[PDB]
Amino acid sequence: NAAYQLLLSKETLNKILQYKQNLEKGLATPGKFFLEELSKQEKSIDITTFTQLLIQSKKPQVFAESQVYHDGTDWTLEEESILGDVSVNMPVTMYNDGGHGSSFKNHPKPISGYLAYVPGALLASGSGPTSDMKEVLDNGKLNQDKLNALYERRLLPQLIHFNELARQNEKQAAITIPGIGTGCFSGAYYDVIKPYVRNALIHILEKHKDSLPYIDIIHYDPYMGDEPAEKKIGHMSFRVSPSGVVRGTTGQLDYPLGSNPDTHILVSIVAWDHFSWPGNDYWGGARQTDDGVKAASTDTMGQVTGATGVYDKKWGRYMPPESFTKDRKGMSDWGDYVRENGIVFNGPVLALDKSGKLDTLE
Amino acid sequence: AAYQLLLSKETLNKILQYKQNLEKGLATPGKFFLEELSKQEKSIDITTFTQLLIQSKKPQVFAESQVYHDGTDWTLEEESILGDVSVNMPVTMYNDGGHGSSFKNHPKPISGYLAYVPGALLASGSGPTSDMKEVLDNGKLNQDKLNALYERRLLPQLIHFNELARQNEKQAAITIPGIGTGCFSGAYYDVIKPYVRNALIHILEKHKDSLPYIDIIHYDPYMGDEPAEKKIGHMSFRVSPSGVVRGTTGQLDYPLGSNPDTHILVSIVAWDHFSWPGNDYWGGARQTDDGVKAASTDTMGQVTGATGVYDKKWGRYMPPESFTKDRKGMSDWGDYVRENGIVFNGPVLALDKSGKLDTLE
Ligand SMILES: [Br-]
Repeated sequence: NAAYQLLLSKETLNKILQYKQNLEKGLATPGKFFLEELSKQEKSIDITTFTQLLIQSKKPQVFAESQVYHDGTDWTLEEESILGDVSVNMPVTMYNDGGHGSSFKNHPKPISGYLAYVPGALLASGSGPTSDMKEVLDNGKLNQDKLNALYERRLLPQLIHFNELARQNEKQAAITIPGIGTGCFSGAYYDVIKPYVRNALIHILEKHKDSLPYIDIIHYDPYMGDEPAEKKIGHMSFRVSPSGVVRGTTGQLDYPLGSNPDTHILVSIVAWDHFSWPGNDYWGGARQTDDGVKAASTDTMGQVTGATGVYDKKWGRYMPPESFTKDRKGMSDWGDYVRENGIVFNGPVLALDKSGKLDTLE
Repeated sequence: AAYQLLLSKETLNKILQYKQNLEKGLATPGKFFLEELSKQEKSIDITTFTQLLIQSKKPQVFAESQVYHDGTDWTLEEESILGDVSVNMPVTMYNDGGHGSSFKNHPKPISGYLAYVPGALLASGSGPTSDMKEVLDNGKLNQDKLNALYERRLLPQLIHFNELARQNEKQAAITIPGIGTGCFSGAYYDVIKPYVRNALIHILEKHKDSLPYIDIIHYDPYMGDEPAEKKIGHMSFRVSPSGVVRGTTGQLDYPLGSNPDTHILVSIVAWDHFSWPGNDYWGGARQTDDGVKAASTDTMGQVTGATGVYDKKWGRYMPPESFTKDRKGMSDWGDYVRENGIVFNGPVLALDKSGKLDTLE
């Protein structure tokens, strides 16, 4: 029904069915936003609709690192532990290379590619401990293996999806990855989490090397905090190319070295968050963070809302349609558009079993 | 120039000690400092030494990740000095200073003042910073040391705007944000908000008798503190988080009980050690307190001397159209200062045991 597609792992589906059963029995009260979205339909009892409504509770723009209290006021810890494992992919038209600020370079002809919003580990909050913190932290220390398992759970669905898609397109997949969960979703671990994320990526690609034959190039760019390097994981080329260390490196929304549109599909991973739509900050009109810049530099808003925006080259952002912004004062963001048109974030949802992708448990 | 820089007395002690170690001793300058030095013809004057050290700052710097605290950029002494340098300017505030699309354009732009003060730097991609070495004792954040740091960095601007309100036969209304609290805190984001609140209250209660013409101070950390109102001597200290209390005036607007007729409006900006006033907006991004407050005012016009044009649909002070004409893509003021060779240099003053000038010792 929509243009995007949500994916989740198998342990995530186990948690989902456990939470649904505990809600059906009575020993679990939902969160405010989840119950809010529920109190708009007429059912309870179906699993994919439960998950779709839980995902619909997400708001267009949320500061996941300070604006959430992790209780009934917004989202419970079970709801958040589920939402943090939900990724969403979509076909996009990349208008520039994805550079931040004024560093973006407009593509002469816009590139056709794919985005995969994956929410990173949330290790910061203005209130109490988060679920991810309770998961990958052992007495303050950051557990490498637990973080690897978390990122595997959150990334393998999109990896296998784009593997199969590259197989269907008779091409290979070149995936550009940023410093996911490293900007400010790390809080007190910003100074140690980049090598942990690099090792998590390398471990995921080494553990499932034989299951991703059509993935060819992985272009990891944490801007800084890591040495530029090249590693050969089975048949794949994992390139750590920090843009602040290696000048002239290909942007996130551009084909890395050794890939081109004829022999490669261009897919880019986006640092998402637990409680926001794809684009987060740009839903408030700010072209910030990996999420916001990658959404503004593509037609993400057009794909989620269904509207037909127009890309502005002097500003490097996908602008809302002129029919909306016509008689408004000041700046009008896409959040105003979703509020005026009653647009909700809801789309098809799939899960990974012990092989392929489906939607039921068994 | 249009701006004016201020520093405390301990800052002048550190400056003269570093200068003496440079005149003849075991102390090498930094790359950017020596670079700015290697363009003039002097060596051994105090205000020019400090002016060139301040000129070492670049238009847009990520002070929280891009500095190694050594010879590659700035040494720790240079950083301990630069973090204590504030700069005040007369500005024309065009909107209320809201982030994103939440800004509301003033019908008539307000005439006011900005005071860029660098907050406590408690995060770096390399080793410990000077501020960290100053206000941290075995990981713990010392409240009194942070109070002393913010005193050194704020009291000069406080007395400056006190005297300015006295000269204009008005009073001073100071809007203060969550300085050094957003992400320049690293592992202290969850504890630094009440510490900054306590630092402000301690500074204003300790030196209340020295600031008779400042009346209303409107502190807004957006979120993370309860809304409150306190009467410190004759002053009104209002904690009004904009994310909890809807309808708040804002950082670039007169708080309740003040207007241009009876109050001068000055706003404090969370600056950094190594950047020009405006930092992120020098890269074309209207982000952070620094960048948003610079884009919503004529800060770039006052620092570069050029005559920009304010865009209402975007809430930003744009480079001149004659400049911005035949360009590809977006165009920041950093390109303007790079193409026109504009440098950040202005008058510098210090505080003795009373007022501010520069007789040193
Ligand atoms: Br922006």
